[PDB]
Amino acid sequence: VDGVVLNGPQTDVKAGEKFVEEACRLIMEEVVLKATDVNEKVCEWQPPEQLRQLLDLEMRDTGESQDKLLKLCQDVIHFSVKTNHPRFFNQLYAGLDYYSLAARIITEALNPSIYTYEVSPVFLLVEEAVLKKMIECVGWKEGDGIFNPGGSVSNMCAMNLARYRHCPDIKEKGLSGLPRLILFTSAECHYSMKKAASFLGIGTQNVYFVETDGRGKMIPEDLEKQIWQARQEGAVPFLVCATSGTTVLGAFDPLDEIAEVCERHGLWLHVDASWGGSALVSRKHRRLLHGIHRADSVAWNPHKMLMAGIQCSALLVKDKSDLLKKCYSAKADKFYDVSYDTGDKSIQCSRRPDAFKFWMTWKALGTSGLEERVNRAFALSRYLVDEIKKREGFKLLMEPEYTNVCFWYIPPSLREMEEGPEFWRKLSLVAPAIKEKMMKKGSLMLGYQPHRGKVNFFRQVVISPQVSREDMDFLLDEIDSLGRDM
Amino acid sequence: VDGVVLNGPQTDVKAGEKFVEEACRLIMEEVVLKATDVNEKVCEWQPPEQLRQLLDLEMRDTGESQDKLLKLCQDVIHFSVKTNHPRFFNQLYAGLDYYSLAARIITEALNPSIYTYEVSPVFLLVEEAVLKKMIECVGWKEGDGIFNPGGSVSNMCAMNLARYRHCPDIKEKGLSGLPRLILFTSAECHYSMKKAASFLGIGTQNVYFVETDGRGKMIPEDLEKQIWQARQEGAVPFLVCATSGTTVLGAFDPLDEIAEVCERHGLWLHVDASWGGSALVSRKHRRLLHGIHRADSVAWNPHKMLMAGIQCSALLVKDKSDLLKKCYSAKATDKFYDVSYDTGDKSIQCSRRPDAFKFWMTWKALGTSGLEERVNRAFALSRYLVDEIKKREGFKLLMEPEYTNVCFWYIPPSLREMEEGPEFWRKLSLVAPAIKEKMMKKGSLMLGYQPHRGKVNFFRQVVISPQVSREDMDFLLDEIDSLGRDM
Ligand SMILES: *Cc1c(COP(=O)(O)O)cnc(C)c1O
Ligand SMILES: *Cc1c(COP(=O)(O)O)cnc(C)c1O
Repeated sequence: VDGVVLNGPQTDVKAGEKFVEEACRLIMEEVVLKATDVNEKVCEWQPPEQLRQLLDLEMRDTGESQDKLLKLCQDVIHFSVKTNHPRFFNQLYAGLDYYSLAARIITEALNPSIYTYEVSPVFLLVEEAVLKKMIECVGWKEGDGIFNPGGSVSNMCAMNLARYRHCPDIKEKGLSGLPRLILFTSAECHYSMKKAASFLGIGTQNVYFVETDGRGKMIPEDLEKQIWQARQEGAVPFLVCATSGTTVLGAFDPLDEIAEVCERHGLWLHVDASWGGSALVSRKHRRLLHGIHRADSVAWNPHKMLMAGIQCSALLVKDKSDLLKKCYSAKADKFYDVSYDTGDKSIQCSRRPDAFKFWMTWKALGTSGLEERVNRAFALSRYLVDEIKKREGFKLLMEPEYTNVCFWYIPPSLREMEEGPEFWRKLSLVAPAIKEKMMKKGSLMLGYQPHRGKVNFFRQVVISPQVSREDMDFLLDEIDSLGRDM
Repeated sequence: VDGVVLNGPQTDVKAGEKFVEEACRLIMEEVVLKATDVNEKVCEWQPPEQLRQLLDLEMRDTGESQDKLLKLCQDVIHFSVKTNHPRFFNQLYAGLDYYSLAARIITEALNPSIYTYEVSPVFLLVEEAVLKKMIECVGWKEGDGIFNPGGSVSNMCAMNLARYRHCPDIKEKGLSGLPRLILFTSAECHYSMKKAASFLGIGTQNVYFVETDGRGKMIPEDLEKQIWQARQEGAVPFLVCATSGTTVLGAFDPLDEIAEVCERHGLWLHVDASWGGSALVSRKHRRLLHGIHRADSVAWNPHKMLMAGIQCSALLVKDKSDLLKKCYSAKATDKFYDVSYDTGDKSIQCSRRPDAFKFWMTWKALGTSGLEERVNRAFALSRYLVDEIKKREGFKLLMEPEYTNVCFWYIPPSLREMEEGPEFWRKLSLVAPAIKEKMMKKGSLMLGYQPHRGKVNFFRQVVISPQVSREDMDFLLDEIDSLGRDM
């Protein structure tokens, strides 16, 4: 010693290291080992103003003792939704993949960023591997891609690419003097298509929506109409965005008949497979994405159907001439193959190795194990279907094309009624009220939402391979019980 | 009963439960407990084609037994860079905060998304807490914000906000019929300002750069000049982006004199404090961002100076009328709780992680006082290395640092008796890349070297981790000197 302004190490490491070991056990005791126990509440509901009185969130000038901090962690787990609980069907993700989680913890400790090979050599070789594999599942011989934070941004990137490819001078000039650029998507499209059009300075008014048929599928005959009208307005079409697996219904646009339309006019074709993309793993169901190999770009989120954990979404491009680079290049030599850097393919600088956790799963299960996981979801989906039809008071909107089982629950008081406006206006308030109860019970969680002209209906999503047939029987047994007297 | 179309389960949990327990212990033994040990290699260098031949990355139809898988994890750590090693100064982050890691692991197991209160009640109350606290450090009375994946997106989001405020019809009509929108930033700005300008359909040609003085600081007299020229071209200025802590030099634009220029013309003022933002925690050094409370929006990444872990970047807005919402809304789908506590329509993202929770865990564990002291020690260690660099010969300092960005050349002995002419620089250029090549093969150090705005290859040092000691600074210069003495 010493110096100014006072030097040493000043740290209480060996204690702070225990807090990490103690947190690890909380994960094991209170999450990992209780992950498959159906006998636990999916959520400990407490309104906002009551949960504030339970957590002590104020960050004061002084710290808190290790006991008080371990209490917070004890509570943070107790009061949060259990996304791993087998009875969690509230989102397009659920369950706990043990192998992806172990990889997830690793990434957290190393705390790597994927600027370049010199900081993340392993994880950059893994992203190369995963992207190459995914590109095979699509059917391309070569390609290119990056991992974005959420398939929402993946679509944004693909929209920005289709604009750069159409007129790469937009990167420098901007859109001031350019005519109206127009993209075409289905009205069943994710809403990130809307945020994107605005964000990229294209405007939501320039997102032409193509009519869908009775199954939620885009109609390629109409698309030709919308592309000629756009031109005849003086506007410049440049992109078509189909969806292979919508969020609500799980529909699958016909990519082979859309590709034939995009190729007649030379328009980028982007397929939003954030949800249905994982079906490409199954030889049995990968036909849902027939013709995807004719698109120019594909979005795919493994954190959904394959339980990679949040976040994990990839954008794949059919190019190999560094178009990704040519589009996202900016400022910044020796001494290694600089090709293995990717800092200038993305809009972000820092980035986490989202693709590594998936790699850990694919190694642990192989394509064969992932194939079975996707296929089983379809079985459990179609099982719930067969059981829903047996019951009265459960109306199915349609046979699902994916694992999105959309149905109403009609209480007995509303049966023998007539299919008129007055009937719907009352059926509307059923799902939201059945959701209020199952959230206070902590025994179930399903999504309710309107769609198109349809009023509040349920959407069920089978993903986790811990779900059992008995978890589907309980779904209908539970909803029935909570809405029997409504 | 058992029946069609193939039912069970048949998952073999108890194995998957070991792999998690075994990985947890692997983390403890080989990372957490070895975090501060300086005598270990900062990195196990192996080129791609040799590291590819060592990891076996191929994803086959079949899986691999847990023993090979536990080997994989063992190798991934052995060959990866140790960002927690105290002698890691290669980027604007480093070190291991044990408390943020515990929070990182917690978030990791729950695997939550922050759509709404019904999915992430806790983490939404935590994000409200952090945002409110941060907004005080800025000096605002009230505000609004969200956590983005990386300060790059924070700048992108703030730039899109200023455009919505300037003409909110751009959200629907777009930019087709509108005149040229122009923003003004410093040439010392992060490059996400260029990526953003392109991405948002504004165009890089419309990013006017204001000249910098000898300290790297924007010159408010020029800023006024560029706004009159821009307008006199028929173009429409709408945003000014100052930087409170540049990446290379660590400069701090003068926010009070820039704000006065933005207020005379009614232009959004955005401060890129992704790096220097953490200085607001220090009463001594928070003067570097004097006048930030006059800006309309602030970006601030705790995953850097405060060691929150990646990723963690916040966008703060001076509004309270749900401008963030009004701008990033797509009301795509009501009782029975206060929907105000949802944030799904404030972001450009749909799904989102609780980046702010790990920081909250640190602030709780250390208090504002602990965060203040950690920031100050970095400043001291910076000024120590500075004073030590001047004592040594062969080390030329580009300038006195305003932050913890210590930029210096290393002049091998062969070039110390030369003259300060062109040929001198041209040879000095290849010094840093070759001194970096060795320390990466030695595995004993990692700091960044880069050219800059006409300066030739020089080193950049970033003091962050409070595990760094004077002995880690003396070794920095002793090591660089040793590796380049024979050049
Ligand atoms: C889930 C989804 C997205 C994007 O989801 P993120 O979690 O934001 O990545 C986009 N489109 C569809 C059809 C989706 O299901
Ligand atoms: C570190 C830094 C950033 C970081 O952006 P990321 O996308 O989070 O990596 C942006 N701007 C400046 C000035 C920075 O120092």
